[PDB]
Parts: sequence; C-alpha cells; structure tokens
Amino acid sequence: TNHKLIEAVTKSQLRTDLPSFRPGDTLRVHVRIIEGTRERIQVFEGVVIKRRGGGVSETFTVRKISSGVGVERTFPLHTPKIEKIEVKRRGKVRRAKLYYLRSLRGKAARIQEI
Amino acid sequence: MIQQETRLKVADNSGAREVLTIKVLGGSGRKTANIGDVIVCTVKNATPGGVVKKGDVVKAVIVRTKSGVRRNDGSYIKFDENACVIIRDDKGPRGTRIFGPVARELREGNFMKIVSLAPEVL
Amino acid sequence: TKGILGRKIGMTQVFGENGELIPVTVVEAKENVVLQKKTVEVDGYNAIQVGFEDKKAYKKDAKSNKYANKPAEGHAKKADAAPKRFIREFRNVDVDAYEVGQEVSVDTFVAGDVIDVTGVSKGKGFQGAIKRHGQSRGPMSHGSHFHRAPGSVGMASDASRVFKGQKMPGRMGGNTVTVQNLEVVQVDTENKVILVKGNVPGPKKGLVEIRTSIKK
Amino acid sequence: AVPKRRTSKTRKNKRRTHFKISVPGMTECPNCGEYKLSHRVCKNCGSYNGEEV
Amino acid sequence: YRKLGRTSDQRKAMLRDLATSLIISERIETTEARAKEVRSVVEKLITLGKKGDLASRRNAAKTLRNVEILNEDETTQTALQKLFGEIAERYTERQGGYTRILKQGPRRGDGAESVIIELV
RNA sequence: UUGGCACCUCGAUGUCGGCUCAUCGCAUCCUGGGGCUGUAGUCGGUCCCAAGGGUUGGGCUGUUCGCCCAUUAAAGCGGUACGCGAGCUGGGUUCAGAACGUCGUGAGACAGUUCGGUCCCUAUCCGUCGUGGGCGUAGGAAAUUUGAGAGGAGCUGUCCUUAGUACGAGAGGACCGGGAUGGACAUACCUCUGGUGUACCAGUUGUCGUGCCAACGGCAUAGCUGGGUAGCUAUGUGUGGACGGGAUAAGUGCUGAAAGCAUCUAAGCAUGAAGCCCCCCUCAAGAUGAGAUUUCCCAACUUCGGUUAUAAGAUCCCUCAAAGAUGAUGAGGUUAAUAGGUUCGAGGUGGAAGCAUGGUGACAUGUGGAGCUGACGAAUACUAAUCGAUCGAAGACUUAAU
Ligand SMILES: [Mg+2]
Ligand SMILES: [Mg+2]
Ligand SMILES: [Mg+2]
Ligand SMILES: [Mg+2]
Ligand SMILES: [Mg+2]
Ligand SMILES: [Mg+2]
Ligand SMILES: [Mg+2]
Ligand SMILES: [Mg+2]
Ligand SMILES: [Mg+2]
Ligand SMILES: [Mg+2]
Ligand SMILES: [Mg+2]
Ligand SMILES: [Mg+2]
Ligand SMILES: [Mg+2]
Ligand SMILES: [Mg+2]
Ligand SMILES: [Mg+2]
Ligand SMILES: [Zn+2]
Repeated sequence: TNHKLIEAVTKSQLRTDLPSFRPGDTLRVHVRIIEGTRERIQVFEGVVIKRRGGGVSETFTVRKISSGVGVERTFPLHTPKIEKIEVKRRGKVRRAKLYYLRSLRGKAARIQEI
Repeated sequence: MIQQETRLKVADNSGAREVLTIKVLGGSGRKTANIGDVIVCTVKNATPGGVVKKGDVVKAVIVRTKSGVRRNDGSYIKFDENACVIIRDDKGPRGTRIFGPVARELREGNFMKIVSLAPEVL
Repeated sequence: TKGILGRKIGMTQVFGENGELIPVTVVEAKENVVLQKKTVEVDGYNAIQVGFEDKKAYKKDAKSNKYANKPAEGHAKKADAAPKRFIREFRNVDVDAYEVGQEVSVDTFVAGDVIDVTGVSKGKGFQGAIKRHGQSRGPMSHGSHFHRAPGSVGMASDASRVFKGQKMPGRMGGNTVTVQNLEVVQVDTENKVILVKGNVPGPKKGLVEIRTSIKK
Repeated sequence: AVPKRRTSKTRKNKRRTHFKISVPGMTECPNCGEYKLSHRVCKNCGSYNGEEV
Repeated sequence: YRKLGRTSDQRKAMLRDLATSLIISERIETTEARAKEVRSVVEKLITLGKKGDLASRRNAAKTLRNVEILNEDETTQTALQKLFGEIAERYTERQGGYTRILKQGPRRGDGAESVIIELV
C-alpha cells in the first residue's frame, strides 16, 4: 500500500459514489459552479484520456471539442466539486494515456465503442 | 505561458488574425502572461477590410492558453491554442463577436463583455 | 506557545470546506515526553527539554544508536521515561505549564494554529554554482568555453584577493531551515499525526520541530 | 599554473603527515590460530564461521 | 542497483553470464559488487524454477544462457533444465536465500575484493 | 574626460565591446523623512537628510555611446588595471592574402574602406568555497545547550474603502487611516500540473540466432515508437520580507537664559526616516576569555611521585541510506528487520503464455483489470551483518570560604 498513516488520515476524503470507468470512456461530469452565492451545475462531456495517481491524490482528464477548439479538464477524482459522473459510452482503446488524440481532429479522432 | 515574441490567434472579428506579443504588462521584469492578462502586441496578419490593421500596435487580453490554468479546487483547464482578444482601454473588445471557448478567469478579470459574447465559458 | 517533535511521513492532500485542494505534510508525533525542565535559576534560561520516539533499553554489548547508553538511560530515567531518539529544547513555551515526565500529545495543537516548522533540509552533496547558488550559465554555443563555471571571483590588483562570501561550489543542503506561518490543517489523536498546510524541510522520516509561530 | 617557489623539505613532510597506510583489519582465526581479515575466509585453513570453505 | 562500470547492455550481458555460470558450477569466484548484484538475479531465477510452469520456464529462458551441462552419466542437460529440475527440487522448502557470499580478500592484480558466491 | 610629464614595467604589466560574477562611493534614479514654493487640490519646482533594498525587455550598430519600440516605482552617476581573457567570447582594432578610392615614377602607403584570417597553461603559495584528522579546553565519557561574535534578509505596483468627501467656479480630486490582490526576488518541497526516468510495461522494422512452429534473445542511438515508479526537478506547490521597540539624521517644537525683549539650546524636556541597534532566519565556546545544565564510569598494583589494563564510552571490521568525492553524518550488526531474497501491496503498463472458439487469411474474442513490474509501504531470519580485536579515567598547584 501507500504509507499506512497517509492512508488513515486521507481515508475519509475518498468518495464511494463514483462509477467505474477507463480511459476512452465518454463521461458527463456534472461540476458545481459556485460563482458568488448562486450554485449551478455545468456538464462537461468528453472522452477520458488520462487517469493517474492513487488515493485522495488520483486525478483524471476529459477532452472535448468546443467551437473547434480542444479543451481538457483535469479533476481530482475525489473532489467534492463534482456532483456526479455519468458514463455515457465505453470506448475501445489500446493504452492508458490517449495523448495521440490531442493531434487528431474530426473522424480521425473518433473512439470506437465497446 | 505567453512571453515576448509569442504569437497568438485573435478570437474575435476585430480584423486582426494573428498577433505577436511585444510586452507582458503588470510589472518590471514580468516574463510570462496567462489567461486574463493583458499584453501589448503587433498585428502580423489581418483580414482585408477589418478595423484593426496589419502592423497596428494594440492591447489584447489572453483568453485561451495551451498551458491552461489551475483552479483553487485542484482542477485544471487547458486549450489546444493560444488566443487573445483585442481590447479598448475600458477592457471592452474592439470587435463585436468572440469565437471559441473562453476560461472563466476572465470574469474575475472583469472582462464581462468578452465573457458575454463568448460562445462558451469554461 | 506550544511545541512538539515528529517525523516527516510524506505529503498528501485534503479537500477543504469549499472544496479547495490543500496540500499537506503528515507529521507523526507520538511518544513526546518532557525529559528535563530548564530554569533561569539552574541553567540561566527557561526551556522544556522534550524527548521524542522511544528507543530500546540499555544492553551490555550495544553496537548501534538503537539502544540507549548508560548516560542517556540515566537522563531519561530521571524523568521516569523510556530513552528517546531525539531530544530538543523549546524556549518558546511556558515552563510552569509543564511537569517533567509529562506527555506532550498532538492534541496540544488545534486546527487553525499558525506554526513554524524547523527541519534539516535534504542533502545534495557537492554542488556547483548554478545549482547551489542559482547562477546563470554561460552561452551553450557561439564558441563559448563557459557553461557552468562560477564566473569572476574578484577584480585585479585592487584587491588582489577573493572576498569572503564569494559563492563557489561545495556541499549543498543539510541545513537547519525554518518555514514560518504554516498552518495546522488537522490533528488526528488516534494516529498521533498532525496535518500541516504546505511542505516542510527534510527527507521522509526526518525529524521536524513544530512550534507556535513566533510572528503574530 | 606552476609552482612559484620550490617546496621545502619541511613543507613536503608536513603535507605527508597523513600520507600513510593502516594495519589491516585482522584477528586470530579461532580454528587454526593464524591471523585473518575479519569477515573474510581464513586462507590458512579455509575456515569461516566454524566451517570449511 | 550497481552499474558495475559497464553500460546498460554490457551489464545485462555480464549478469546473465554470471547467473548461468553460478547455475552450472554452484559456486563461483568473482568480485564483491558483481556477486552482490548477481545474487538477486540468480535467486529470481530460482523462484521461476520453483514455480515450474511453462510461463515461468520461458521467463527464465529470457535470462539464462544457452549452455550444455555434461552430467556424470555422459548425459547432457541445459542450464534451464538443471534450474527447473534439480535446483528447484533442492530449494522446494526454502523461502528465499538460495545464495551466500564468502569474502576472500583483495586479489593481487588490482586489489579487488575477491569473493565466492555459492548456492544454498 | 581631452591632455601635460616620462617616475614602475619593453629577459612582455594582453588591448575595445560583450558574457559570468560582483564589490565599493554618494555628487540619490525609485521608494522613506523634511524645509521653501510664484505649494488651492491632483500634479510639480528647488534644496536638506538618507546608500536598506530595488533600479526592464527588444530594433540598429563590433560597438561604448546614441536614437528608436514597448514597458517600469525607477529605468541613477561614478571607482575597483576605462573591475573581471591562468573565468568565457573575439564582432572592432595594428601580421601575413585580396580589392576599391586616394597618394606615390616605383617598391608601397592611408586613425580611408572592403572580404578572409591559430585566444596555450595538469594551481606550488596566499586568497576563497566546502570537508576531515590532531592537540587543547586539569579525570574519562553521552546528550541538551548560552550566545561573545559573524552572516542572511531588507524592494515595490495596482485596486477597494475612507470619498466623489477635503480642496476647487469647473475640470478634476487628496492627506491620514483601514482592507484585498500582484510583479521581481529568496527559500523549502514533490501532494498537484509537467520534465527526466539506459535493470518498468507495451507496439513495431531489418537482420542474425535459440533445430522447426509458437515463444524468446543479440545488434541496429536505449533500433525506433507510445506510456511511465522512485529519485532528481520548475515552468509546479507552500512560505518569507509581518508586527513592533530603543537611539538618531534632516527637521519640528516645549521650557529657557546669555542679551529685562527675542530665541528649538547654553543647562533641561519632547518628537522625528526604507537608514543605525534590535526584533525575524542561519552559523557560532579554537569565544585559548576554550562557557552552562543533565546523566554515566570510579580499582588494584605501586620505585607509594607513579603505573596498569579496564570502566562508562567509542571505534576497527561488516549490512546499509534519509548521508556522501573520500573522510564525515545517520540506520543496523543475531538479545538483529540493516540490506538481499521471499510473500503481500501501492504506483506503472494495459490484456502474457497456453489453450479454446470464430474467420481462407491477416486477425478477433474468451479464459482474465490478465501477465509483468527498479528505486515506494508492510511482513518474514531464508542469505549476509560471524568469530574477534583496538582505543579509552583514577582526576596538578595556591589562596579564600566552608
Ligand atoms: Mg543567458
Ligand atoms: Mg562545450
Ligand atoms: Mg544496444
Ligand atoms: Mg621576467
Ligand atoms: Mg548625502
Ligand atoms: Mg590594464
Ligand atoms: Mg577593464
Ligand atoms: Mg586575469
Ligand atoms: Mg576578427
Ligand atoms: Mg598613379
Ligand atoms: Mg512532482
Ligand atoms: Mg510521487
Ligand atoms: Mg552475431
Ligand atoms: Mg517464427
Ligand atoms: Mg555487428
Ligand atoms: Zn584459520
């Protein structure tokens, strides 16, 4: 494991309501925007290109095309700022990090569905 | 991470298409600018007929960067490109339309009209 | 004003009340005991001597520092305690609030306390001026034969010497460093750990001293 | 760079103060009684730690 | 891990050679640092042999050299066959620690600390 | 600075500019404190104190200068062999080639120009940065320490509020005070974002092997390519220059005579700077003035001066890393988890081999988040830290008090 004390003190930060997913899956991440006192949910939909780290430190990245511009959002997997995650589609990929998508656009960048 | 000589797409219909960074404003020896910072730049490429002309020295607010930005909650946003918007002295855009997504940090920057015109604010 | 000794376990992160990501250092601070009490009358200044991390008892043919020698055992048994691995004085505390033999639990600190943390920074061995002193390189091309050298070390006939304080290659790190105005993020009394905001000097397993911050 | 002045006998011998070798780290072999290097097989009898090597 | 004064490819080659030779001869004289590196390699090979399955055998084949061992009965076997036969059977009940190193003292030519590393 | 002189150097004192690294002065560019103002306010002008810190990137030119672009609180002026070539460069300039203009009959020449054109040195001493040993510090030791001294640090923008208030016809627009947030710099550190990651995983080409298939190995930059643990890291993450005290400078005064008045000054009492001494950080008793506290050891023999091996303790040697050039430091040495192995994990990779199934086949699917896995976490004496040896006290004298 990681160091026992680190795990003990960070255990209560971990969320248990997160669906399983892998790089290549398309996710809808409902993110809490808390601008001022009003709070709203903004959905970011894209392909998981990266998951890294462990424990409370684990992060993941989702890539989207917005108005023709690629946008990548990286979240701490256990951040309380995420209302929920929906796995919209399971992709068929051959590697953990899909960095090769950053250089692809259009039909070249499509991920096969499982 | 924008520094002198960095080139940027212009994300508006002001007439300028590509600018070169002349200066990062906001202090002596300041080397790099990121989303929400203002730069002095020169118009290297422009659309025929626009308000902003090639060779103009103008000011622009950075709205997208490949480096991206980190947020207090430990999340990040990164873009495929470096884009800026040419601005007037009152932070309003020289153009009338904004193209492509912009980062929310512009709101804290008080670039409210750019934020409003942007097709998406992330 | 409070003080304690622990071991650097490592870094991790916690989510704050608004979801802000707080990097933290985990300090395990078990087995702190007041070994000696110094006073103006006897020693000329007030301080509590604290011993941290029990070690093993004296044995005849001890070959390492794991086993207390007889001087150390006598010193600790005077306080009634088991011999300790690290012993440090705190002058910043009020001696009248402590008894020799007393336990110093992590609970002495509370979340929100602003603290100074002192440690020995990581060693780097022999290092050059660029790394050790952050100097600029010479050109890497254009005919240069000056890349990582330290540059001119003096002037000429005046002064026909190099001044003390000239920055030169040498051993780097292993220095006492105090980082001021860190914050106690969390105290876990079951595990005897303190979560301090930010990073602190030293390697993992390294001794760290936590005191109430001197500035206020 | 070259020596500006030759080195006196005194200065040379002072410098050589620490230039020397030590007696090897040796003890008597409990088996054969001949000296051996500590933590090494004894070459006289080939024994180590009460056994032949 | 030690570099042993060799490049990555050379070090890999030498450690395979040493491991094979120790499997063959069951005890070899070499320098101290080489022995302290090769002990791990050889004992991991022992672990593979004790596992005994085909995948283990092929993993071992990746490391061992192709050497023929002439047995006392005029019969021959490869080093890999010896490893997965007699050595593994020998160490079936031992959990690690299949080698020991015996310091011998510096050698004449260069003062290197000669040692013996042997199985068991 | 341009010069005058010709006193050191012609058995050689390298010459411009730049780079690297600074260091000092103050005649101060900014910031701090003041007086006067033809100082309404906001701005300014001039002078006084003040050297703590700060004092930018580009275009042209060998350039220094200088002009220009864009910034900044500001873009200071000087010295240090016009600081620094046994630290770097070598664009200019004064070797040999060649050419133009010019002069000269010519050979050639020109503080005219043009293109090209060899920058050596293993550090002896002092000096400086680190790092060990000896002896001293009136017994021998283990820790914790005081701080005489010394070093570090010392910079600043903008916005909000006070307040659209004071001031001003208006335009404009404050002091003082209270908050927030930056630039540059410094320092620690790897949770995060990234880099590297040559004994991690995977894909793939050519060719040569392991007899063949299948599966593997060598070489081709680590063959190449996609990822990547620890460690080391910045561009990443934290933190700092905060708040104050004492004495002052220029000043501002109070009381006050000499000199019935006046007067900040003679006596006396206040106040007053980013500056001084502290406060903050680090080193520090070889501080030979060698300091302090706690604890440990404490006998025999003696030519009775003294000696002795031993004690406490520390080492040799050995397993090591958080430490490291080597020493040193630190974790350990069987009454043991120090390392290796082994077992279980984390993180990484991403679906092993074999077999089965579906395809003519390339391949695909299942078995199966599979197989593998350096450095990171835990457990376990299986291997090795064996057996041993060495060093290391018995406490001088005088006086006073007890
Ligand atoms: Mg440079
Ligand atoms: Mg070179
Ligand atoms: Mg190779
Ligand atoms: Mg001469
Ligand atoms: Mg002055
Ligand atoms: Mg000169
Ligand atoms: Mg000069
Ligand atoms: Mg010189
Ligand atoms: Mg030249
Ligand atoms: Mg003529
Ligand atoms: Mg990191
Ligand atoms: Mg990590
Ligand atoms: Mg061949
Ligand atoms: Mg084949
Ligand atoms: Mg070949
Ligand atoms: Zn023997």
